[PDB]
Amino acid sequence: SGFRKMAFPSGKVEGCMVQVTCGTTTLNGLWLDDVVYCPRHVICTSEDMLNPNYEDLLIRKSNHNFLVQAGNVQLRVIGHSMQNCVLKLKVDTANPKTPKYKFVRIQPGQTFSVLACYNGSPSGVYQCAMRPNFTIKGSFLNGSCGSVGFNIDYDCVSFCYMHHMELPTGVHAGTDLEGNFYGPFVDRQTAQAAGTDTTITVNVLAWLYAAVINGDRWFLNRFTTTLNDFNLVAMKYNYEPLTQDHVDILGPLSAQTGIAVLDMCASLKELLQNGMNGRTILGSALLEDEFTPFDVVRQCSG
Amino acid sequence: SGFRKMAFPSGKVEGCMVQVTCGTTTLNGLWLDDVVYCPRHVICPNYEDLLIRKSNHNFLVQAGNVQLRVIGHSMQNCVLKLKVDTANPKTPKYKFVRIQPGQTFSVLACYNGSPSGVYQCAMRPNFTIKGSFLNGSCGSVGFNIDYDCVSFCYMHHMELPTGVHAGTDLEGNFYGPFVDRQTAQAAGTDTTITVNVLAWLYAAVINGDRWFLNRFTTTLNDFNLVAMKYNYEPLTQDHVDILGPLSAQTGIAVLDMCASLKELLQNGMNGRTILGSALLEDEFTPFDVVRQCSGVTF
Ligand SMILES: C[C@H]1c2nncn2CCN1C(=O)C[C@@]1(C(=O)Nc2cncc3ccccc23)CCOc2ccc(Cl)cc21
Ligand SMILES: C[C@H]1c2nncn2CCN1C(=O)C[C@@]1(C(=O)Nc2cncc3ccccc23)CCOc2ccc(Cl)cc21
Ligand SMILES: [Cl-]
Repeated sequence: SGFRKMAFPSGKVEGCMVQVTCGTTTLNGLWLDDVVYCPRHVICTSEDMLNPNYEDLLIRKSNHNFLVQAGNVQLRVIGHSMQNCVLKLKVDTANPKTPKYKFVRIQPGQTFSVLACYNGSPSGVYQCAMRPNFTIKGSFLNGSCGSVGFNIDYDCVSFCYMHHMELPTGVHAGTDLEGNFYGPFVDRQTAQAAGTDTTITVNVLAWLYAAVINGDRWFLNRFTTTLNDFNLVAMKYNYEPLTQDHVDILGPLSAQTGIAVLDMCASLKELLQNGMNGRTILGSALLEDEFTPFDVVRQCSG
Repeated sequence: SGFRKMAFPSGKVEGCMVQVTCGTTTLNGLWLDDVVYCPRHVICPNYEDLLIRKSNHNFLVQAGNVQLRVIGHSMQNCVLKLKVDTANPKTPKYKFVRIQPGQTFSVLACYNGSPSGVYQCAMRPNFTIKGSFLNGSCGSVGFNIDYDCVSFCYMHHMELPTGVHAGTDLEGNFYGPFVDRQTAQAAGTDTTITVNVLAWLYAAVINGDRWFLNRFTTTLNDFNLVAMKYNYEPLTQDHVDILGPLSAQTGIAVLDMCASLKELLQNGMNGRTILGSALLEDEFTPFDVVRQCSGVTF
């Protein structure tokens, strides 16, 4: 029993965190095998960030300009290449702590753990979700760039996010590990803003099923809804449209609890209308949207 | 910017998690140097009588795909200490510390000696933890990290009927009036950790949310009279002193933040949120707020 926002154990990722310095700029790098991955803006100064020509800035650098520090050991850079917004620094030592890993690009609504790092040293771990507007509501200060987001599937680390910037609303933007930004963001200090964010409907429903599994049914009702009527109501509260894929994905939780997905949708519609009336659901007075159907099944069952 | 419920990096603890099996019971053990620590109920009660009937070879300890050989066993309060022939080469710098209610720690939830998740939680004033544990989670540990030293403060033993959890320090002393047996046990009436709510209000101010601030102040006694009415823990001069740094950084005296908290208790949030929460959050200590809002690393 109990339902917590649970991060993956960070050990496999901690053994990959390194410090990358280029000139006056210091950030974090991810050392996997003989390559250190880091944001390409490590080659920029603050002035360069308005309209940086990364190809032009990078061609002026040599291997020895990049100082890579793994613990108290300086790694030697023997090559460098840029792939989208990520710099790949070839080093002369393969990381003996390299876990079984893969690079995965996630979709909005997906969750992941973030190992926040400063100067190549892990400081904390928390759970995040890729917002529908492609930002993450992280906890990141200056020096956190290069910190990564991941999931662990059996013994395999799936790296899905690398931190690049904080937008003016305090939310965060980054790339997958191939350097492709999530959303319409660029690694420039040009005027950029997160789009209007919305609630991840499929995740709220997953969390309502988690509440039912843990013994809370106060919010259920005798009603059902069509998917279209649910979406018409949902959109009015800035909730993401629920697709047939989402309904299919919620099938297992629907079967375990005996509550049809559209029956849970009617409950959600009523919660949006009435609020909680001084009550809580899994210790929360707000509808929680950073647990996926997969996270609920993992935490409530195994 | 941002404020998350943040756990310590769990790597130093992950390298200590082992599986302990005795008969039909499988749970988790903490392998530090040549000793594996686990709940004494793995032998299940008259624990001295149950333990004397066991031999070393009855305890199957598995560290990854390697079976460790138990060469001795002893009980300390509600923890079983299994002496093994191999010292854990991954043993971090560590200490066993007993925490006070209101103090927070990270929990590395484990099943079959394998870490599955990490989350942050607080020792409630009623000595329970609002954890997330399933069957097989016994032996999972709570910890804090200071510099490079892991301070182990909790070992999971049981779930109470309300779904909250009970355990011991690493010396096997239970937190709370709990006992390790299948019997009628219930968590006492819980209270809110006042110093932690104030720490979280300071974190909200640091993060740019000031809507709840007011021009008013209060006395410590008047604040405590109001706080007692709302099942909040009394705020002591120690708590006020501990909040000194956050008070200086934001320019809001601790009793000035107390007046804001008094108004939040008597009037609610009025459709508003604080750090994305419609409830007053009490599982961040003043130190957790400073650490997260300064980027301390390990
Ligand atoms: C590494 C950092 C640097 N360090 N010394 C020189 N430079 C120059 C390059 N740097 C940046 O510009 C990083 C920066 C950024 O967003 N950094 C931050 C990230 N996360 C959380 C933060 C919290 C507080 C302050 C800054 C934060 C600063 C703002 O503007 C942008 C715009 C586009 C991009 Cl891709 C990145 C950035
Ligand atoms: C390890 C477990 C065992 N497994 N197979 C044989 N045994 C015998 C010993 N075991 C217990 O009795 C453990 C138990 C307990 O509380 N276990 C649990 C812990 N955390 C979360 C849980 C979620 C769902 C169900 C059980 C959970 C079960 C209930 O009653 C008590 C009462 C006193 C004590 Cl100290 C422990 C327990
Ligand atoms: Cl995905």
